[PDB]
Amino acid sequence: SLNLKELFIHHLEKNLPKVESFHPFFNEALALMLKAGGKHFRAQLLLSVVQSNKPELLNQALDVALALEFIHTYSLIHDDLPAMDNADFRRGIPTLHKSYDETTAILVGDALNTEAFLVLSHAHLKDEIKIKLIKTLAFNAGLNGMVIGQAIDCFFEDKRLSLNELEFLHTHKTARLIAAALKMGCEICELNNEESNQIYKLGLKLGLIFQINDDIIDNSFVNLLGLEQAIKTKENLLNECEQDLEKLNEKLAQMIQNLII
Amino acid sequence: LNLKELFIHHLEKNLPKVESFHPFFNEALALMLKAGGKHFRAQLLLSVVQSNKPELLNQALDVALALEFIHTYSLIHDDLPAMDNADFRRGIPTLHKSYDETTAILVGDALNTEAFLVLSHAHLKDEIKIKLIKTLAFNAGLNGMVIGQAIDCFFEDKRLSLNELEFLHTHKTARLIAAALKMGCEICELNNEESNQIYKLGLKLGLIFQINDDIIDVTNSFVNLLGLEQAIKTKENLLNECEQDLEKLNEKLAQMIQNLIIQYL
Repeated sequence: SLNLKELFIHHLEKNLPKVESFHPFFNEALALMLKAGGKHFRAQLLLSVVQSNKPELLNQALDVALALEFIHTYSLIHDDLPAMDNADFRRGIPTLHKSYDETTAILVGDALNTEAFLVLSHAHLKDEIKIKLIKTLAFNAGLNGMVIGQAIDCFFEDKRLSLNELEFLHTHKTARLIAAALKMGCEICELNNEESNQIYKLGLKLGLIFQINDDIIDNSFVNLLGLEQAIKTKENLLNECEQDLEKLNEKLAQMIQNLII
Repeated sequence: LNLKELFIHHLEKNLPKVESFHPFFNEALALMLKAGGKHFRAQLLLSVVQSNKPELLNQALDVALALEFIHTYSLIHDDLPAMDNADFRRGIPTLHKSYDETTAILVGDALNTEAFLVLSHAHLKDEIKIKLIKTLAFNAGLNGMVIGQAIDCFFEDKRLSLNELEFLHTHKTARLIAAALKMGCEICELNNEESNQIYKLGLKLGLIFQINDDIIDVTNSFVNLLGLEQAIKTKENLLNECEQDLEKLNEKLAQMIQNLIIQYL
């Protein structure tokens, strides 16, 4: 029977990035955070789009999901560094800079960033599709998305942001990559630009909702707005999505409804 | 046609930036790109293109740009306190001194990813761009530059054999130099046989440059392992081999590479 979570986990475990060398632990360090855990939300968003539109491409989409998770994992490794979040644990295990050293954590993250593009470029898909996928990932994972969001999050931690600035921060830090996962699913399936763009825009909204939701369940929306208004902001957004959303296929729509959990 | 100036002008009008309320991220992105750099890797690539398909030279500038983005990101990360802990690079303070470590880490991360954005947007056929991305990500990533740097850092204070030292340098610097040449060939859709020969020449140049550095330092190292006499003899042997390899290239390309080599040495 079909289980996308298991399918991807097995794909990841069979395709860990590695290089033959006399370095005594680099391969182990590369694999560690990939194997340790991860809900693979971004991989699953992408695979859901593919399964709901062109299921015949599901196996070929696995490498694209893998590239997404390589980017996500590298980001976690760098963000956990002492200069930034300074985290001692991640995904149930010690962070790479604690198990090895800061150099290793920095370099493993660098390797995974670059390796995402090697894996994408080798995907079993037409070159025209792979170029679209690379554009989408590099735009949303790079300075136009994830990286500027992280830079803003770090720089303004000891400062104050307006609501609009806070929305900009989170939209870039996390929502862009979530939107990218959905859009890349559309691109694998060669969906029309209209639909792919609608799904991307929905992804941006879902990403913001996730961040506010997280702040609630607890640069925070609740600190800025208060709990009552934060819940109000989230609820509205489920609604804005609802209108926008209903246009996307009931098939995909329910799969997506589940992953948000 | 002055390829050096052509590329500098291209870089200066293609500095990566994003509109935001961050007070300095754009300036930090640009700082090391603008500050300096001999652009040796860019120039190797552009020389190949100019010599073979000059009608693609302008389109190739974006591919040269991607190479220099990778190279610059690597310098910024290598200069971090955890690694080389450098206070200056290209004549200015390092990013972690002018700004902070977080900025240096993230600017490097941005440039790594941006190399692929720029490459993917080049005005070249998608088939060519996929080949170029494969070449860059292989040679700049864990299969090349990154494993080279990890080895260099870990074994800085440990004894390496000659073969291990060769492995270190071939991965850390030679593979990206070879990639620059091979990427020029790929832009031109040069046959695999000549493209592979030119990649191998890049590997040799990379090794020659590192042996030359070890020799210059005394005037883990090749000199310590081989002795100054044998190290010089090895560099000279390798240079003579390169002379023969250059004779097998188009004469104009051979001269261009000779100029960039002599410049480097």
